[PDB]
Parts: sequence; C-alpha cells; structure tokens
Amino acid sequence: GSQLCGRVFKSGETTYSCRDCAIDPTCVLCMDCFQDSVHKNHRYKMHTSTGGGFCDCGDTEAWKTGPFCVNHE
Ligand SMILES: [K+]
Ligand SMILES: [Zn+2]
Ligand SMILES: [Zn+2]
Ligand SMILES: [Zn+2]
Repeated sequence: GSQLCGRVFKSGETTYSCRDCAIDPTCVLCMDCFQDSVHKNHRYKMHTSTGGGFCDCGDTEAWKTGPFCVNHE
C-alpha cells in the first residue's frame, strides 16, 4: 500500500533533487521525504521553490531507484 506525497512547496522552501536518481530535471523531493529516503546518501542538490511545484515522492516514473521514502512506501 504505497502513497504519493503530493506536497506543494511554499515560497522560499528548500527542495531536494537527487542527481543520481532523477529521471528528468524537474524531479524533486520535499525535505521530509528526502531525509527519509535513500537519496540523502546520494549526489543531491538543493533548490528553492518560488511558490508551488510539488514533491515527486511515490512517483515510480520520476526516479531510477528509491521512488518512495519510508513514510510513503
Ligand atoms: K515535481
Ligand atoms: Zn514529499
Ligand atoms: Zn515520501
Ligand atoms: Zn538518489
């Protein structure tokens, strides 16, 4: 029983992309999902939302590995 996070970022919020696993340049995670995921042990990059955009945790098509954090698995 797996879940999509779906979090929509607030302006100024830090987001996290995994350069090892991202399928496309937009794939990103919210902090909560990132720190509960394999990708905090990978080559990751920080970004700032200007308001909106959304976490891709749970999207099996957005990630080469580790599409779910341990809360959404
Ligand atoms: K996204
Ligand atoms: Zn999330
Ligand atoms: Zn998650
Ligand atoms: Zn990764």
